[PDB]
Amino acid sequence: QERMNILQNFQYNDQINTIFLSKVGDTSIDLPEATCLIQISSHYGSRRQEAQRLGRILRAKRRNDEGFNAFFYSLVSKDTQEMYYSTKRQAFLVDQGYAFKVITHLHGMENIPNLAYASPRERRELLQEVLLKNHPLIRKMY
Amino acid sequence: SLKHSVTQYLEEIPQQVQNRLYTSPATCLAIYRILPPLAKFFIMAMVFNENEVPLLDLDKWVNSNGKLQFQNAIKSMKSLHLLIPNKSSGTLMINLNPTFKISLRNALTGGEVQNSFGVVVEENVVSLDLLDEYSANKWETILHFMVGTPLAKIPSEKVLNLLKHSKLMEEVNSTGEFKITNEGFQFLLQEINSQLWTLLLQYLKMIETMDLVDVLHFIFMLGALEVGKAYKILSETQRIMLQDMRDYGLVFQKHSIFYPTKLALMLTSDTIPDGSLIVETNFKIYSYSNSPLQIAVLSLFVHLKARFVNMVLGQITRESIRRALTNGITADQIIAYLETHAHPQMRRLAEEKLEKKLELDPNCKEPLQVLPPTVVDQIRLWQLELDRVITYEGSLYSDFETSQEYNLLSKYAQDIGVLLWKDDKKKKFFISKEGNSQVLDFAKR
Ligand code: BEF
Ligand SMILES: [Mg+2]
Repeated sequence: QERMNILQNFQYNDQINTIFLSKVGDTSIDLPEATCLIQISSHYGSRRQEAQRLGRILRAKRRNDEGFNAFFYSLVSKDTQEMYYSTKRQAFLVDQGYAFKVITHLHGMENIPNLAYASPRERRELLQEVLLKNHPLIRKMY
Repeated sequence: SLKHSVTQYLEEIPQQVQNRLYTSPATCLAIYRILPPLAKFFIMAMVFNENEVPLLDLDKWVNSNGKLQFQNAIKSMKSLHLLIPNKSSGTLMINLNPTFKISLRNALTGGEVQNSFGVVVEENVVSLDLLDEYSANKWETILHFMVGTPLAKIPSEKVLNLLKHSKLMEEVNSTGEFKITNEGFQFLLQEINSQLWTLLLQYLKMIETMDLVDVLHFIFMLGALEVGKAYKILSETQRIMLQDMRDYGLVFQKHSIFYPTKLALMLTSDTIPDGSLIVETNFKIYSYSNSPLQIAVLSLFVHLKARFVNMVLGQITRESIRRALTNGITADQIIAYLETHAHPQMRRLAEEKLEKKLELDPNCKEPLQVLPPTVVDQIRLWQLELDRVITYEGSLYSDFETSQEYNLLSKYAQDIGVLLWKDDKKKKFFISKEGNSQVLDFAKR
């Protein structure tokens, strides 16, 4: 019931435009309104889940208007095994024909008023926090 | 770049040597064609009149629009000392070199030429069957040895020595092998005309004590000759020079009479495609080319997996790209090769892509990208990966008694451009090994 309420409001409410789904909505869900897809955490090298997740935005309602191009973001940390797994989980999309564009920088990022975890003090606090993450009558007696 | 390179080499020559170089009409006919059209027009105007014309009269001919071209023409003509400026009676009179004038007059009017262009034996041979095959095979052998593919008949010690002593084809005996360089890849990217001119220019610079004027006599006369006909045999130096030129696949000898080949005429002037290829988003290359030279050059930055008669199929991989980059090849050069050997299908699809881009937003004229941007991004990213670690050789300066002295030394290093890093709080800085001696001397003084 709660997830259905979330979906209905994210669909028809003008106030809400973005949601944070998880592995539950990876496949076999029809979202005619969904248009943009972002991945911050991925299930290792799963190539099938890569395509299933991409499938959610392939049926966007406004997928025929001139000049429309859906977006699929994959955030990965450089100089880590996350790059290994990221390059391993897109070998099926590359085979199909889809090509990923590497974005080194997003222009105009500094002009945003507030950014999460912008201060080194908060960085240190988050560092410590994340590191610390790991006889029916006798019935009356009782 | 052809005329520019030849003109630069001819400009670097001394005037004393140029005056003797202009003796033979054969050399003059070749040098004349290389100059800009305006310079050629002025030279033709001056050749037929035995008088002196002021520079202002020449300036009058050029329109206001071509005034810029007039400056380049006059500068180029004066650089080679072709026009001798004589100032007298308050006027900067301009005159042509007498030797150049007489040579042009003889060539054009069929005057005495001293057989500079050679003679004819009237004993013709089959050009297509023998000349074409011989030159094609020999040029293929040299280019194959350059690209590094195995080949049985290795090139002669003459051309091998020229290659090593030139920047082309860096070799080391300790490694015991020869590898291509950045200039080597650029040479392979250049056209046949420039490919021949590069080697000939390197030979010209290599030769020492065989006269410099004689070498140009022979080369320009060879350019004058026409393929498919005999030419009886000349200078004593030119005999051994002809034998050496036979090693480059330009002139064919029976084993008394020498015959120019297609490359001889190619030297003078210029003159689906083979080499056109398709690049897919899967980092796959399909080149509709049937030539071992093209296959070998593609192997530099392509991990070949198979081949067919009509085409060659391969895959781009980090290993192959790193091999090509380690050889000194630039991603710009690689993309230039791919762009100039793009398939008509790729070109048409890219034209449609540009048309769609402009139709969507015609205000901005986006560049024409024949191949997908992802491949370019990946290649440049791999180059950045190779460039990730940066190291310098030098020494660190610290333990400075006075901040004034520290600032003085650091500022001197910055002024002479040998400063790489500094820190005022620590009063420390690092300088390049090249500038270490200069910094030490300044510190002592
Ligand atoms: F059920 Be489908 F493939 F989204
Ligand atoms: Mg379904």
